[PDB]
Amino acid sequence: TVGKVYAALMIFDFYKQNKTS
Amino acid sequence: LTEEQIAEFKEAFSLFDKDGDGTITTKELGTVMRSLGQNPTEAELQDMINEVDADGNGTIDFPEFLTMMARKMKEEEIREAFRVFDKDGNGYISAAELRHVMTNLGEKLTDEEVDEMIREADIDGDGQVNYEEFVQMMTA
Ligand SMILES: [Ca+2]
Ligand SMILES: [Ca+2]
Ligand SMILES: [Ca+2]
Ligand SMILES: [Ca+2]
Repeated sequence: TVGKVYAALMIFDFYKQNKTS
Repeated sequence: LTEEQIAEFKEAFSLFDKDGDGTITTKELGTVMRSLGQNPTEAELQDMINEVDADGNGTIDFPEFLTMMARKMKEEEIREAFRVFDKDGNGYISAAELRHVMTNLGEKLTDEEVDEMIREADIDGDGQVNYEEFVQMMTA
């Protein structure tokens, strides 16, 4: 259930770790 | 892994798999990132996928999806995630803000399903998720 939010943020974070200014 | 966390992942994957075709394209990631207040460029999106595209087919399937969550499950970034939920910035995510964010990811949730979520994140029982409780949830 709370894994919905959770993984939302995982890919969220997975983007952060891939930004290019 | 338990039966419960598979079924969680599944719906997790399905938040992204807008069109139900069993894969997440860059367009779907783009769409979700933006619903989360972000603005990733075509290239960023490609990298995200490139990083876990084992079959090199250009899209994310379930297995690779879980890979992503395996990998990120290895600070400053945490606050920014939190601020996405804590819409009024008072430092507590209420159910309403949680509901709003879910709805914003195209979820239709029953009042009670929102509450269950609040309830599983909520450590101290004040019925809201604070930063530090948000942190634990981002630590599993
Ligand atoms: Ca898709
Ligand atoms: Ca793939
Ligand atoms: Ca708030
Ligand atoms: Ca709390």
